[PDB]
Amino acid sequence: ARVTVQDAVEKIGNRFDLVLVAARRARQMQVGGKDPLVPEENDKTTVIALREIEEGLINNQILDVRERQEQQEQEAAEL
Amino acid sequence: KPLVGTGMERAVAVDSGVTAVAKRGGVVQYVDASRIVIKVNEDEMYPGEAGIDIYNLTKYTRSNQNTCINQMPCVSLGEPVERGDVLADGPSTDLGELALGQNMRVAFMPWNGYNFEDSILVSERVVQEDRFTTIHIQELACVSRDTKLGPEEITADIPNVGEAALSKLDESGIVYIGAEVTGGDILVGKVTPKDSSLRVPNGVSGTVIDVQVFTRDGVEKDKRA
Amino acid sequence: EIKELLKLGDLPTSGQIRLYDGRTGEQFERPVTVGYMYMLKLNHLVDDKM
Amino acid sequence: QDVVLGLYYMTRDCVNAKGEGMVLTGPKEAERLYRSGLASLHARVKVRIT
Amino acid sequence: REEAVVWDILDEVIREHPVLLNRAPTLHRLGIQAFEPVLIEGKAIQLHPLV
Amino acid sequence: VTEFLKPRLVDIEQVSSTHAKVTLEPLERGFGHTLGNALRRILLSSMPGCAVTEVEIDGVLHEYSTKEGVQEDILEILLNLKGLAVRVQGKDEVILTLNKSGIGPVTAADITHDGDVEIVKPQHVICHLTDENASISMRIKVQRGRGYVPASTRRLLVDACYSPVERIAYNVEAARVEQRTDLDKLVIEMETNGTIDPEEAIRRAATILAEQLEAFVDL
Amino acid sequence: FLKPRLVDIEQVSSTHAKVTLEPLERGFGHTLGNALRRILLSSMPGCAVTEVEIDGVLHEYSTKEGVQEDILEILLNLKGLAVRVQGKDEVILTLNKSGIGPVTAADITHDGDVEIVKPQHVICHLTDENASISMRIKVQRGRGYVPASTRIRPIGRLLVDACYSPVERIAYNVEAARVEQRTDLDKLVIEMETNGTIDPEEAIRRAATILAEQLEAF
Repeated sequence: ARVTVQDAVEKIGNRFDLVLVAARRARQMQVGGKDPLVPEENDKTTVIALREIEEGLINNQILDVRERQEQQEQEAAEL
Repeated sequence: KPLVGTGMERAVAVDSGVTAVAKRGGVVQYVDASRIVIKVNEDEMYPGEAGIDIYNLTKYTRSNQNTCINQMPCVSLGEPVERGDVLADGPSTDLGELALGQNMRVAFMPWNGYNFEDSILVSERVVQEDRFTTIHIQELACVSRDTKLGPEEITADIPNVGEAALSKLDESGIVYIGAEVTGGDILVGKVTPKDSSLRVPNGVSGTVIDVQVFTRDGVEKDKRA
Repeated sequence: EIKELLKLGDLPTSGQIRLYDGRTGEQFERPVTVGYMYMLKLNHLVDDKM
Repeated sequence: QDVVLGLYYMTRDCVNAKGEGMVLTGPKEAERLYRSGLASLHARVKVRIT
Repeated sequence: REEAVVWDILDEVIREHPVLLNRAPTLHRLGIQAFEPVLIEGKAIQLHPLV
Repeated sequence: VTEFLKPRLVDIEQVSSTHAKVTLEPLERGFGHTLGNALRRILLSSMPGCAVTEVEIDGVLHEYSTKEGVQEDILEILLNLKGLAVRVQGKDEVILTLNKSGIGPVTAADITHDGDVEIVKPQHVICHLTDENASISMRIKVQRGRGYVPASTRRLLVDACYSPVERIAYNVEAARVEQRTDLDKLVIEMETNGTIDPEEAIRRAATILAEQLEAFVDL
Repeated sequence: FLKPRLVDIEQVSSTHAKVTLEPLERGFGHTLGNALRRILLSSMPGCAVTEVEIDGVLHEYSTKEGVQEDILEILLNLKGLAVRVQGKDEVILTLNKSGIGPVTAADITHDGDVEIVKPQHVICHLTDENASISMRIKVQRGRGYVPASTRIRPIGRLLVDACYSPVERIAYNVEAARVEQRTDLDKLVIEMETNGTIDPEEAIRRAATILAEQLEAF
């Protein structure tokens, strides 16, 4: 269920940073066990990443703050 | 034959040499799918060694571009043939007339874009009538090099391969003439001292029609040879 | 001469006849050219190139 | 090379048709007319569009 | 051996994995365009006439 | 030898009502266009329905005239009456009157009820009245018949859209069953005037075509 | 609404006929003509030669002593042969012939419930006093067109492309029917051209049954 990424580019207006952030998100989602924020409909991880981009509930800022928070909580979990 | 011809097609068909042009006129005494026999007219018979003449036709043999050359008879029994006229229809000819294709009922009109730029839209009836299907004889050679670590055999047993691919093979190692081989199957079983048997290439069907075996003077035989 | 030969049969002089759509089944709203052109088949087979 | 010809033959007018001076309330009835063959594709009508 | 299950699972990998259609003379930037594939029979690469 | 893959209505996923979209699959090779053409031409050319035939406006006498008090012209009045989607019962034809006055819009709900006469979308405007003395009235004669008839084939003549379907257009695209190579997937999109339901209009047309092929069927 | 019915079967020859349908309301003639033409051309069951087993021939691309035509040409001629086996859905025939002269299709020693519709269909020409052919022709019913290279054993079975299509050309005509008192009544004239192995009335009935079954989804 994907034809173009014009809305996603309208969200993050670089057309190149979009590819990097989507690649990072899909890499997080594929090899790891991170769950998608949008329910997938039997689609490849790239378009789930792009759909997360277009609804606006993700970006580079959200991803790196979430990763920093996850790193902080996992290093604090060692006690 | 082509409908809108030129009249030079006869010259090309009789000149190219595929058509068995009658050397001496006469009467067809015996026609057959592999030979044509003429009882020549008494005017053109020699005093001695006249007899009659026999034309040996060429059956399905490989051409230089893997197409099919095939001489077939175009005359009937007891048909008076003159001098310098065709007797055997060759490849892509028709009664001594160069017939390089087929006459098809065309219509110049756009059809839903299936003939968009230069494409051609063809009915199912065209292949139902069996018009453009073409024979393609191709050869596959499996040399047996007496390389290092020992000579290699043409034996009929191949390790680590079940009898499914060896069912078509005989007890000698060669495939039977007439087998309907499919892509990937074994034609001849060659194994080097320690599996390098020749196989049909991927995605090509066919039927084995001729196997010729050449052996060194010093290597005796196998039962198939 | 071509038109005379066409008139020898019962074919139109214009060379174009009327065909109906195979699927739709209605008239094509223009006469179209129909004839027998000698159509060769080249040995640039797709399975020799795929 | 096909779409341009189709559009140009469609978006064109000549002064005759099966129905010429009739009036339509929108594109849908124009399609209904053309599919049924009650009006040629090159009519000159006054439809009501939005 | 091209089993029936392989044909079923091919339709899974080919779903939204774009490929690069490319012509031999690539004069300009539009000589390489990415399309999603649609599996069909035959041995020919069907191409959208608009491009 | 007669085992044909029966089509099944997979989904009737539709836009807002009277704009249905039926996709039945899988048809055998080539029957998709056959069924699409049969259903399309039967729906668009022969369906029992009711539409207005002619109108008798008291204030005007010629199809190109002007009646004081309306802001439209006669042509747009006839064009509005063209789409008066009205469902009529057993009576073949009835006469409708549209007595109204006063400044404001003139919708279809301001018509004499006449009992069984029912309008499915009453918000259909007819004209706009912008004068105190603007008194409008018209005698509308809705008739029952089948198909579409031009006005130039048969007191102002109005094209009568008897068949409830407005836009019918099928579509055929390739579909595959588990192993077989080439089948069809008929996609039927239609939009009716509201006097009937498209999922019922399709089966009505199917019944009409089936009744033809019952005299020489093997049952 | 009126209903049509078969009124005449203009059997102008053995192969092609002219069936008439009457009456049809305005706009139904073209619908019925198109639907019946497409169903007849695409979906008429029939019978055709499928496999040939010549006794002394290994593969299609060989030659045989005595016959004037190659084995492939004989296969094409057998492909162009029509048959009307009555009861069984799959029959194996036998053809034996000797002596100089053409091998007519009438030489097939068919049993009771097998009928050859065009006996004069020549197969091959023997050109020898002592030369014979003995083939086991195979016939089965089918539908549409199934080539030899798309189905699914010995080295003697020659696979032959099959064309299960008794009809060859279906043209319909539409004109007004001279009813007692009514206008807009079409008279369909289906000028069909079979190859002799099917009754046109049965073909029309089968097409009607298939169309009705297709509509029976709703």
